[PDB]
Amino acid sequence: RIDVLKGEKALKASGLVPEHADAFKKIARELNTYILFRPVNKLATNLIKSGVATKGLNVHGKSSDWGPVAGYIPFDQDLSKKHGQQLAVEKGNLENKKSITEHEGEIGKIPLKLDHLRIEELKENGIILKGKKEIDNGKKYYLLESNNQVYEFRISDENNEVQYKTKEGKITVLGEKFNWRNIEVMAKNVEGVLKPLTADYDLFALAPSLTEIKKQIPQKEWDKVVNTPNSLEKQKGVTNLLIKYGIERKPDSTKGTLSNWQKQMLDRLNEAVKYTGYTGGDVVNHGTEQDNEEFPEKDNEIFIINPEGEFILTKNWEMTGRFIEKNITGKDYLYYFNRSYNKIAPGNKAYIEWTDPITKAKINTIPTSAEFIKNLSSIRRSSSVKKIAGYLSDYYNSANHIFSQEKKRKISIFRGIQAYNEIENVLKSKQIAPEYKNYFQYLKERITNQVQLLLTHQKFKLLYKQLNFTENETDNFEVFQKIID
Amino acid sequence: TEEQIAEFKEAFSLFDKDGDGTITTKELGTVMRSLGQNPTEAELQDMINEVDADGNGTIDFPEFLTMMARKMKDTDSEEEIREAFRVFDKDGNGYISAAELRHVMTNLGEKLTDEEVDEMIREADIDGDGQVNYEEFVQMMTA
Ligand SMILES: [Ca+2]
Ligand SMILES: [Ca+2]
Repeated sequence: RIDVLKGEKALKASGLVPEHADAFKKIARELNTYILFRPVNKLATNLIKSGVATKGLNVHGKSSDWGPVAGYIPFDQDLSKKHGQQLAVEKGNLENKKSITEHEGEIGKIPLKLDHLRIEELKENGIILKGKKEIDNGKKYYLLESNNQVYEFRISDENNEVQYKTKEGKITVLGEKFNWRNIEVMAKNVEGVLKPLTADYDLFALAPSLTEIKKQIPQKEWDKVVNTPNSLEKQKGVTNLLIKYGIERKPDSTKGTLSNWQKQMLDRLNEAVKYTGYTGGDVVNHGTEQDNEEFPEKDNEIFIINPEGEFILTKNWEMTGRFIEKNITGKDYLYYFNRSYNKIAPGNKAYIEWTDPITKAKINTIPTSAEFIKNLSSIRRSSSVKKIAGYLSDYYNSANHIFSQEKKRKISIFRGIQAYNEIENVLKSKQIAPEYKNYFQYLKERITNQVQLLLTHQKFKLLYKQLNFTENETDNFEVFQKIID
Repeated sequence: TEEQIAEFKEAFSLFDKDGDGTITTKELGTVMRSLGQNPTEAELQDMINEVDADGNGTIDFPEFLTMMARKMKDTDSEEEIREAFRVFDKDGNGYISAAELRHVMTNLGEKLTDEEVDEMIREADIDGDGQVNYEEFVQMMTA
């Protein structure tokens, strides 16, 4: 058992519009695929529902979660949820700045207008309170209070335009000060007019059942494979079909990197909400978070919709990983996790961890020749036997599929000790690179486990005595054969 | 990537009895293989003739680097392969077992017999552990 929210409570924490999530229950069930979302600004929900246009990848400024501009994407990112974080505000502002120019005509900015209703939705949420009146240069304004201490807001009586100014004695994160001025929000073009943007729905992941992916493969490309005499070329050809129609992803103009089944899922999803009434257009605008490799975010709570149409919400990352382990990557569904995980993402230097089964095994499996070299490459940052890089290429020789398992284990337990020998006398030389020395004491450890593993499969230090390293050929391999007996 | 190049240039120092990083086409195949590639004798020839029309047969880094600077275009799919392995490995032990292979198969429409299954495992298996680790899955998919 694992502590996760369900139904109503979970939907509540998700941020999605209720009607919308229901429409999503449908698609989950139909396509038998798990739909996982990323947190949605809770102050964005009513805006989304009222049909405010959401935002694409062409807009990276964050949305606000406080003040009169809650829910929208403020031009001035110090009014956003990243308020106070000088470095973030800056990348935010640079992002908006770019959006306004690198897409001139498509994305712009306009004054915030809080209608009579939003003011009250905000009054409810206890975000802002409509204050006392005030007049300036012949115009009527009503203050808007907030527990914010850097800024002060007021709204216009005529056009309902909200403005803001810094407070006496206070300084912006960017160390500024100014007097009265409209609050601008990121807008998009829609039939020649500028319409305000709000958060969108970001898919964290999508996990479709293998069967569901099959329907993506052409019933002819498959038969051709399935119908191959040689199995060794059968598997590969099947795996390549899986890669091609389910795994592989490609960069798209505005939907970022996604596969084709994802593009359809995307379309389906937007269709679903359009049918309920959402008139803002698309509510999902791009691929999933598992393909966001440069700047990978990491949320505490993911909102899940399983093929049953049941709402789940993980409480924390570790939990998110267990839910995916026990109901997805473990129950016949297609899943791939972000390639940046377990590494230092290049963009934001993020270091998000995830459970990788290939690594847990690494300890007992000896390395391929490339891994050996590639590990001398990257190892060659903090800074002449090629026999080992050959032996390792020998251990994993495809021309083994013509021998019996017994034969296989034999020759491999040998080819191993072989490289375990070369590595041995290399460490017997000079400790050239103090820590290069570790990589080998390590390989040696791996080589040891692998071998001592292949032996127990049939019948280490022990047998590592009655063997040759002298001169050379099919003389050592000889004494060996007998030792096993 | 700096490593992309770092790796190639890394292997170059393992088999040159020249010292000037100018190996022959005799070892060109020796390098391309110890570096995870299995070229055919025909390919090692038609290539080392166009680019290396020098008339010496000695290949250095700039030459070798530029050659590899082509192959690693579509083959780099390693990523998808590694992701594929993980799809099969339903229990996350790091190895692909026959049972698991059965699942991926029976779900993709190809109903298989426990006979044929254990047959596929033994095909791809290379050290006879009765299972397929990523390294093997890689050969079986590249090789
Ligand atoms: Ca397994
Ligand atoms: Ca094996």
